Amino acid sequence: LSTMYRHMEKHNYESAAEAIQAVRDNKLHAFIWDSAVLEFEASQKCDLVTTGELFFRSGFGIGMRKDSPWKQNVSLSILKSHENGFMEDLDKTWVRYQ
Amino acid sequence: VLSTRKHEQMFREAVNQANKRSWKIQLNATSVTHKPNAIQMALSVCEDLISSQVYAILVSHPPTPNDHFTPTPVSYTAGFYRIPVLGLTTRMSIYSDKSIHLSFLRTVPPYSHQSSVWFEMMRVYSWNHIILLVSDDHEGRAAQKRLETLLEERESKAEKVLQFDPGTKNVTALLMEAKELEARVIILSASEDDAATVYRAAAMLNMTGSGYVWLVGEREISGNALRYAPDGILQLINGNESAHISDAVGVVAQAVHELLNITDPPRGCVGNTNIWKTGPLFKRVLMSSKYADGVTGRVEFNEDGDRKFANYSINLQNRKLVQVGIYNGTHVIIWPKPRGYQMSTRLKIVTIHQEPFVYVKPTLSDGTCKEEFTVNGDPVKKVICTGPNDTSPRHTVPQCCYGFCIDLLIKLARTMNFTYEVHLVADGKFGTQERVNKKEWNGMMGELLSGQADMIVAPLTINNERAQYIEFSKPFKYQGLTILVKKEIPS
Amino acid sequence: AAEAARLGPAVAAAVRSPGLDVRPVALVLNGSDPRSLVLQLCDLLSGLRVHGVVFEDDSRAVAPILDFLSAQTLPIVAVHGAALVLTPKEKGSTFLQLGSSTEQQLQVIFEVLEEYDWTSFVAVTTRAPGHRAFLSYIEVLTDGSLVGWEHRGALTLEAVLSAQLRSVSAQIRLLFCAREEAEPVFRAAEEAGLTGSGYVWFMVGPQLAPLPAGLFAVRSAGWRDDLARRVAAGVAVVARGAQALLRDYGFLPELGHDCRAQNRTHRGESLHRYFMNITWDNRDYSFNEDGFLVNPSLVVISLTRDRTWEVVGSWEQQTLRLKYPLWSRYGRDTQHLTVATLEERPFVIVEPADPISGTCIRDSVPCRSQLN
Amino acid sequence: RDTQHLTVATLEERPFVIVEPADPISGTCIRDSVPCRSQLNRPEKRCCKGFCIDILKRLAHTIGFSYDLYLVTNGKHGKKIDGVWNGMIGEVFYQRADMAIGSLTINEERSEIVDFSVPFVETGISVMVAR
Ligand SMILES: *[C@@H]1O[C@H](CO)[C@@H](O[C@@H]2O[C@H](CO)[C@@H](O)[C@H](O)[C@H]2NC(C)=O)[C@H](O)[C@H]1NC(C)=O
Ligand SMILES: *[C@@H]1O[C@H](CO)[C@@H](O)[C@H](O)[C@H]1NC(C)=O
Ligand SMILES: *[C@@H]1O[C@H](CO)[C@@H](O)[C@H](O)[C@H]1NC(C)=O
Ligand SMILES: *[C@@H]1O[C@H](CO)[C@@H](O)[C@H](O)[C@H]1NC(C)=O
Ligand SMILES: *[C@@H]1O[C@H](CO)[C@@H](O)[C@H](O)[C@H]1NC(C)=O
Ligand SMILES: *[C@@H]1O[C@H](CO)[C@@H](O)[C@H](O)[C@H]1NC(C)=O
Repeated sequence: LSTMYRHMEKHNYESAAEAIQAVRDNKLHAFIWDSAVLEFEASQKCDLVTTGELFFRSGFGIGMRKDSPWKQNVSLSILKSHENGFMEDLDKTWVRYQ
Repeated sequence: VLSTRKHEQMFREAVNQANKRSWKIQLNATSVTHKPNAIQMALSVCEDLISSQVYAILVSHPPTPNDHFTPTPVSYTAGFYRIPVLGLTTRMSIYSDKSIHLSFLRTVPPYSHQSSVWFEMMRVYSWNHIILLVSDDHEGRAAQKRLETLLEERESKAEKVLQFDPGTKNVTALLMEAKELEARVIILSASEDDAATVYRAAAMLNMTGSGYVWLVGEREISGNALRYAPDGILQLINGNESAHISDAVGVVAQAVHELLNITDPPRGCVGNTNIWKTGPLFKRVLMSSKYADGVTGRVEFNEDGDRKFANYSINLQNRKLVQVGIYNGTHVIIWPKPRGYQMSTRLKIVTIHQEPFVYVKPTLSDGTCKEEFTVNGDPVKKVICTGPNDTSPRHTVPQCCYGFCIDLLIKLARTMNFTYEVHLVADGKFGTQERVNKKEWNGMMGELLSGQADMIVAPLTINNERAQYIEFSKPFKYQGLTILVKKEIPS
Repeated sequence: AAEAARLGPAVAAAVRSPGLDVRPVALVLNGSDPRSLVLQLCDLLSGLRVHGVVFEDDSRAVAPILDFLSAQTLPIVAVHGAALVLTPKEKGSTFLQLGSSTEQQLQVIFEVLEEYDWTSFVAVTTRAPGHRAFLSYIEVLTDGSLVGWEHRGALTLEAVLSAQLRSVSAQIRLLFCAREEAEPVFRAAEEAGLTGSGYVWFMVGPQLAPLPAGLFAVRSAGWRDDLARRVAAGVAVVARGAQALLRDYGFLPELGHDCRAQNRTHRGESLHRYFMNITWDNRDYSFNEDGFLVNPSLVVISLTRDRTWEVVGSWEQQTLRLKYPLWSRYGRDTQHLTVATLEERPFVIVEPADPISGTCIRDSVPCRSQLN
Repeated sequence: RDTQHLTVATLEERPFVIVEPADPISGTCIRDSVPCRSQLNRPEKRCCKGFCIDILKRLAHTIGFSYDLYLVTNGKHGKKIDGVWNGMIGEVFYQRADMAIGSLTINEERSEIVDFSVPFVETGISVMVAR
C-alpha cells in the first residue's frame, strides 16, 4: 500500500482535534485514527460515525527509557489496577456515559 | 636509546647470554644517550646501521620533558628505514596506530587497554550504569571508543559519556553537568597534571563526592596527583626495565635464530632511498612470535602490536597500595561498595493534548484554573502543566491538564511514592523517525529518548519501530486503527 | 626540474609585499644524505628567510620526517608522493597536504557507483594500515539509501588467496593494499579467472600480469598538472595563507624557523584557521586542520586497453560530471533479457519519477525509452 | 547443541492448541502440526496444531529456534498451593523449561514471579448466557 502513503502526503493534518473539526464540515471525507479516540468523538458529537472493523489491534502503553528500573514496577502497578477494577471505573468516568 | 647508561652496561651480558643460546652472524649492540639537539641521534643511528648493522632499536627514557617527544623521532627514522623498534617506558596510545609508525612494536600495554580492566571491575560488582569522563585528547578518545564498543557489545548504551577539555583551568562547569545524574559510578581518564588540577578544583569546590565509587587510571593515581588525591579506587609492574630489556633481547635472539631469506641490512645509511624488503617479514614474524619464557610473565601480543595479559594491581585507604582485587590477564561499609545508581524522585513527564484522555484548559488570573465537580459530585483532579501557547513564537504558559491519563498518573504517584512535574511536548507530534539533511527521532519520543523526560504518560501506541529504543510498560488500554466518516443527513 | 623552477613563474603569477624569493628550496638536494639537505634548508631558512617549500620525490614513507621538521619549527607543502598519503598527525606540526583522504575517495566512489551498478559487495582488503578505518567507512556509508551489500572479503596475501578471492561473487570490487602488494593480488585474480571484462575493480587505496580493462580509480584533480604548474599552485597557496595571516591579524611575525635551537618553547604548536578560506585557479580550497581540503576537486579515471589513463568523471562541489551513458550493464551473457513493454493504463502504468529525488516510490521499476 | 534449544511447555486448549494422535499407520500427522511428547515422573507421540503452535513455528523461523513441545500433566495452567507452584507457570518458575506458549492469561502474581512477553490477543473475564 505504499502508493496509498503517497496519497496521504498531500494531506496530513498536523494535529488531532483539528482534523476532526475539519471533518465536521465537508473538507476531509475519511479520517484514520486510534479507536479509543474516534469512538469517544462519535459518542460526544452525535454527527460522525465509525466505519469498518478494527485493524492493527495494538494497545496503548506507558513508555520509559531503555534500561530503566521503573519498567517492572510500572507494569506491575498497571496490571494490579487492571485487575482491581480501577481501570473500568476510570473508563466509565472519563470515556463512556456521554 | 639508553636510560642512565646503566642498562647498556648489562646489555652486553644479556646479549652474550642469549647470543650463542649460535652460528649465523654476531650482532653488536650500541647505545646512545638521548639528546635534545634532534640531530646527534640521527648520526648515531646512521653509524650504528653503517658499521654495527643494527637490525633493531630500543626505546626507554625517564619522564624528563614531555613523554610523547623522545620516541617520536627515532620511530620516524625507523619508519623511514622500515626497521622494527621495540619501545619501553612509554604507553601512549598514539603509538598504537601503525599508520604513522609503520615499524613500531610496543611490549607494554597502553592506557587504552585499561578500559578492559575497568570493564572487568564493573563486572565484578555488577554495576548496570557507568559515567565516563575522558580528556579530549587522542588517548582519551581511544579509551572512550574502546569502552563504548565493549559496552555496546553487551547491548547497553553508555549513560552519560562526557568530554573534558585538557589543559584548561576551572573545569568545574563540567561537574555542573555531572551532579544531577543518577549514577554514582564514575570513571576519570586524563593526564596526570590534568587529574591533579581537576582534583584540586574539586577540593576548593569541596563537592568531591568523597566516600563514593571512583575508577581512575594509573596516570590519574600518580604521585604528582596523589598530593591532592581524593578517595580513589591501577598499578603496573613495569612502571622492571631490566627484565623487559632481557625479554626483548631474548625475543630478538629467537627471531634471529628462526630467521635462518635475503635479510640484507642497509650498509649505507645515506645515499640510498630503497627500503628493506625483508623488514615487513621481520615485523610480521615478531608479531607472530611467541615468547613463553619471558621473565615478566607471558609475552603474548595482539593484532595491533601490543603485549597482552599483563600484571594488574588494584583501594586508596589514605594513600594505600593494597591490591585487594584479583585479576591477572584472564582472571575474569562504602569503598572510598554500594549500588551504582540511585533512583530519582523528581520524574519529569511528557504529555500531549488528546481530547478523550488529556484535557488541556487555560488557567485563571490567580494562577490555578477553576475547580470543577463531576456529575457524581466528586472533585476532578487537575495538575498545573507547563506547555507552549498558540499552535507564531514558542512561549510557555502554565495551563492545567486533567482527564484519564492524569488520573492514572496520580494513582501511580500515590502507589509508588514519587513526585512528578508534568510538561507538555513542544512540536506537538507524537514521535517518529525522520531523515535529517542518518535518521533522528522527533516528537514526544525525541523528548523521552535524549531530552528532558523520564516517562511519557500519553496515548502512545505500541509497535516495532518504537520499542527498539524505548521500553514499553504493559498496556493499559486496548484499541485499533479505525476510520471516521460523516453520517448522511436523513423525511 | 631546475629549469622549470629557475624562472619561477609563480612569482609572475602572484605578487606580494615582502621579498617573495623565487626559489622555494633553492637547492635540488632530494637525494643522497637527506639529513644534510635538512640541515642546509634549515640554515637557509634561518638566514635568508625563504618563503617557499617543495617536496618532489615520487618514492611511493617520507611524510613523518617532514612532520617532525614542521613540529620542530614553518608550514611545509609538498608538490609533485609525500602528500599522496593522508594520516592523522601531531598538532605541533603545520603540515600541508595536497592529496585526497580515504573518506573523500570512498564518498566519490560510492556516489558514482549509484549510476551504473549499485552493488559494492566485494570489499577485499589486505592487512594494511588504515584498513579498519576503510571498513568502518564502508559500513557507515552504506547505511540507509539504496546501496546493497553482499560480503566483506577479508584476506591476507597465491592459490590459497585465489580461492578466497573467487569465493565471493560480484561485479564491482574494491581493492585496498600497497602498490607493491597490488601486483600479487592481480596475478592471483588473473589466475582465478577474474581479470575480465565481466568484472570491474575499484582501486581505492592511496597509490599514485596486465591489469583488466575494468580498473577504475579516483585521484586529485592535479594528477595531470605539470610539475611547474603544481609548484606554482603550492607557492600560490602558501603565499595566500601568509597574506591572510598578515592582513587578518594585522602583524608581521616570524613563522618559527628556529631550527635545531635549544630550549624552544612548546606553547605554540600550529595554526590552521588562516587557511580555512582559499580560492585560486577557480578552485576552492578549505584546507581542514587535519591536512586535507574540505570539498576538493577530484577526477575519476579508468584504465583502458592501451594501458593509458583517461579522465572519465569529475567530482566538485558535491556534483558528479560524467561522459559515458548509463543504460544497465557492461554484459554479464545468457541472462539479462531485454524486456519491451507498452503503456496500458490498467496493466502497465508509467509515471515520471522526478520528485526532486531521481526515483519513485519503492513499488515500481525504472523504465527508459528509445530514440532511433 | 547450549544457548539454543529452549524446552517449550504447553497445554491443550481446544481453540488454540489442539492435540491429536498422529498414528494413521504412519508415525506422523499431516504436514501442518508439530510432534508433541508428554511427561511421566516410549510414550505415544501426539502432535499439536492450531493458533499458538502457528505462532511458535513462525517465531522459530524468524528468530531461530530448536524447540520440543512438552505437554504438561501436573495440573493445568497454574495456581500457587501451600507455598508451591504447579502447572505451566509453576514449571516455568522452576528450572524445568524456558517458554510456555499456549493459553496463559497474564495476571499480577504470575507477572511478579515470571516475566511475560507482549500480549498478542485480548482476554478477560466475560460472561455468556443462553439465548
Ligand atoms: C519496586 O517496588 C517494590 C515494592 O514497592 C520495591 O521493593 C522494595 O523497595 C524498597 C525501597 O526501594 C527496598 O528497601 C525493599 O528491600 C524492596 N523490597 C521489599 C520486599 O520491600 C522495589 O525497590 C521497587 N523497585 C524500584 C526500582 O523502584
Ligand atoms: C660494538 O659497538 C660499539 C659501540 O660503541 C663499539 O665501540 C665497538 O667497537 C663495537 N665492537 C665490534 C666488535 O663491532
Ligand atoms: C568556574 O566555572 C563555574 C561553572 O561554570 C563558574 O560558576 C565559575 O564562575 C567559574 N570560575 C572561573 C574563575 O572562571
Ligand atoms: C601473572 O601470572 C604470571 C605468570 O605466572 C606472573 O609472572 C605474574 O607475576 C602474575 N601477575 C599477577 C599480578 O598476579
Ligand atoms: C497564551 O494564550 C492564551 C489563550 O487564551 C492567551 O490568553 C494568553 O495571553 C497567551 N499568552 C502568551 C504569553 O502568549
Ligand atoms: C518517599 O520518598 C521520599 C524521598 O525519596 C522519602 O523521603 C520517603 O521516606 C518515601 N516514603 C515512602 C513511604 O516510601
